[PDB]
Amino acid sequence: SIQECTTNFRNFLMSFKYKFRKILDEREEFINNTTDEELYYIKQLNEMRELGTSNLNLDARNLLAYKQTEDLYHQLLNYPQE
Amino acid sequence: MSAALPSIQLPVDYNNLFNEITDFLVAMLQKVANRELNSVIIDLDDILQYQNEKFLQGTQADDLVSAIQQNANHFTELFCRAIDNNMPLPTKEIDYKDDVLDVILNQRRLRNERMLSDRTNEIR
Repeated sequence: SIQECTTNFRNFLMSFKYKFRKILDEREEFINNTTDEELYYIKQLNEMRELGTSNLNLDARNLLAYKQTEDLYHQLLNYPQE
Repeated sequence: MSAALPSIQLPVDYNNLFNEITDFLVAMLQKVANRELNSVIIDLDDILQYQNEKFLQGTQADDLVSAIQQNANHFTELFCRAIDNNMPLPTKEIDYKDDVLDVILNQRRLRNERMLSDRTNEIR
């Protein structure tokens, strides 16, 4: 659905931390409370306005870390044309 | 178009031969609907054993061995038609994540059925 994939991708870019990527990668012994707690996609969106670029290097591994984006990652590998 | 058009009365009747294919097929058919096997290998040894059981009962059946050996290209469309007409229901539950190709075909079939139902109610 168009409305389902819109709200799923909007909340993913506004509520994502580096600790989620360390869970699927079995990284529980090297977790920082000052750099992993900050949002990674927020700093990437802020740098695009300052630099003036128009391409975002979205990582597909970050969609599998979030439990709310499980169905969104499967739909991207199926038909990414839409 | 009326100078060399003969009507060769061939002894291979396709109307009566289609009924014998449905009776022969009625384990391997249940694995196709469950998305587990995409190769229905029809062995010719099973057809030879099936003709021996029908010959002892007194039923005049056609030679299925010599019919396929003479023209097996036409048997690919006749054998596949009896499978689709006698395809059982899938036992395993169909999910919306496995095989994305079937999800588009299932959504297009329901969309085409709703358009035909709305067009019939508008005329009637």
